[PDB]
Amino acid sequence: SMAEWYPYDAAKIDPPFAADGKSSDVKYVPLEKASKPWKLCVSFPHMKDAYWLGVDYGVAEESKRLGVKMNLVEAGGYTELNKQISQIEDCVASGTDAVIIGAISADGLNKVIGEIAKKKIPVIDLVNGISSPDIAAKSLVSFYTMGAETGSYLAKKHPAGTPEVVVGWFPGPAGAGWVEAANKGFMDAVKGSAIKVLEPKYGDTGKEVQAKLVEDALQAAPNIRYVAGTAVTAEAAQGLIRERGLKGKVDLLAFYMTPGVYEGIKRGLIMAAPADSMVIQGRIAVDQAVRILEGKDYVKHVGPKIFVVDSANIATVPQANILPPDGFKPVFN
Ligand SMILES: [Cl-]
Repeated sequence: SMAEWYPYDAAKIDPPFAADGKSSDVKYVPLEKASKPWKLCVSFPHMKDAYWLGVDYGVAEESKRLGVKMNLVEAGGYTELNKQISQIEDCVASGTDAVIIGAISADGLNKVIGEIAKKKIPVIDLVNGISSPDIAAKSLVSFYTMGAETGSYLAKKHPAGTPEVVVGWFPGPAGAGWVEAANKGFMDAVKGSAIKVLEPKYGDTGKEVQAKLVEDALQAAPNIRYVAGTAVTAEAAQGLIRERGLKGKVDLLAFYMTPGVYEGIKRGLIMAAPADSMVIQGRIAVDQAVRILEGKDYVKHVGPKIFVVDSANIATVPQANILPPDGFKPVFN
């Protein structure tokens, strides 16, 4: 039979949950099987995009592999904190062994998580990050690291002492936590190289908004060498580059992964983007839950090791570790 997803390159944080904990590289090894058909309640913010479809795929496939029963519910959007609270309350009242949560906000579920913990039910923090002290384990990554890996990739191509090259940087909506973290990471990582970054151009992750920013930047700086920023930005920039006759003169990068960015890399139109292996974040959360329920050793705070995908390695990575399969329909049971 064909290779399993594991062992998988990961990075764990010690002390776990510490805001200043140290990262170390480790291979993540899950259990071969669960000892019983544990019931896992899985609460998602929504099922509206490819990203959370990818997390769904990981949770469903890892639950199947281990032999456990997943019951997944989704709240319909990031406006829906109250529905996520009720859906979690309800899955616990109905009876469950552990709860895996992709939280709509960092603090908003803290009250209900505290109440669940009083019932000796493990709660796993999946992807987004929860500030509750009653979390048993985290399966997630940092957007600082996503930005940093994107920046280091470019900085290696353009080391100190080589000719200055200009990057147009389009980080997403100003002041958003994830954006400001990716920004700091990107800027820290390119420091001391021949990269010059233009002042950041923020805006909402709308296609037209980001296209207009890139247009305006190209007008102002005709010699821009790279356009880097959100996946929305990189996807929208492909057409602009084509229309302006800049293909191969300006390269595109995103600081996170989407199907559109993936196809772009495949087709030679987008140069690179990091992958957080969100499918594997889903799988690890399930493995963590099972290990806790069975009293086994587990890694308390861990994420997949972030790596940059480009033409030279995209064919070497199974898509299903970093995106949902094409055509995949969401699974709830
Ligand atoms: Cl949403």
